[PDB]
Amino acid sequence: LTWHDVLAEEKQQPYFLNTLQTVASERQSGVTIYPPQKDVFNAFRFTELGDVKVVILGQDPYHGPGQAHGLAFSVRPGIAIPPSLLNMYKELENTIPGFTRPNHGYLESWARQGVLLLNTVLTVRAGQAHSHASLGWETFTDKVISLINQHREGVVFLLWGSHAQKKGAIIDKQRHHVLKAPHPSPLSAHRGFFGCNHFVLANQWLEQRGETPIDWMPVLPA
Amino acid sequence: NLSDIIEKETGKQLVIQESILMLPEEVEEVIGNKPESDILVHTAYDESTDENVMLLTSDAPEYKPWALVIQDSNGENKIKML
Repeated sequence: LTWHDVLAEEKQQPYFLNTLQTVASERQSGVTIYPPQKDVFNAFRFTELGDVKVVILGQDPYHGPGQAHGLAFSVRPGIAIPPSLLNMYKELENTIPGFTRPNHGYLESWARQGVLLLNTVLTVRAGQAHSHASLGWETFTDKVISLINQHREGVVFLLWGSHAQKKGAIIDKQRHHVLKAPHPSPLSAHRGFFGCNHFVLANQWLEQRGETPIDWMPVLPA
Repeated sequence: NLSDIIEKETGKQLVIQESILMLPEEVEEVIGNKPESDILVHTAYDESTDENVMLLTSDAPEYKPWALVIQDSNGENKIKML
């Protein structure tokens, strides 16, 4: 089963086609939009439906130049590690043996292992956070989640923050494994994120089902 | 501009690296005060002092300033209502 097969009908909806249209019209009139158009759907390219093992939900892309590249939380090589990702690394340093702070924030190796890094809103206008909200993306990603719920079994969902947790109501908690915690953001990290053990719990779930664990140590492609 | 408010408030011109959306109750559990609507947590990092500078504003398209929070390496923070 591929994304192509399940999303076939959705790509035909007027609303979805008009979301793409609005973005295209904005790019043409001189508005800078992130990520680049070719990267907008990278999460789907690197992690195929049948390969999904873990889903980590994000909000919208980074709005600074050279940051976002189509994956939630990840930034290109050479870009400073953002606060939330830095906190995620810290959680990894004191919960996983042999893990050491990577020195870059590029997470393609996670996606390649079955970790779907999905943002709920797929585009953003430069320097304007949450500027592409309520345009159609949420409706589309709601459907993506609903499809994983329906066509897969035993997937782990890491829902951080209240906004992401609400989106986790569509998920069948018996067929799938849902884990919740405060957002990794510095404002809330000390109220539950640090010590949530999500990365360990995630691997334990996979191990008991007879699946390979995730090597959370990010690697720069050579 | 958002980065201007930060400079105007900290005297240091910092770069906003991320903006996270939070619901009123989430914020309340930390600030001890409930905002009237959803807020965005715009975060910048000060390498010289090793501290996170967070500017909280309402959602788009207004971006109305609500509070400024400075957090040190110990996790302790100083809050300022704007």
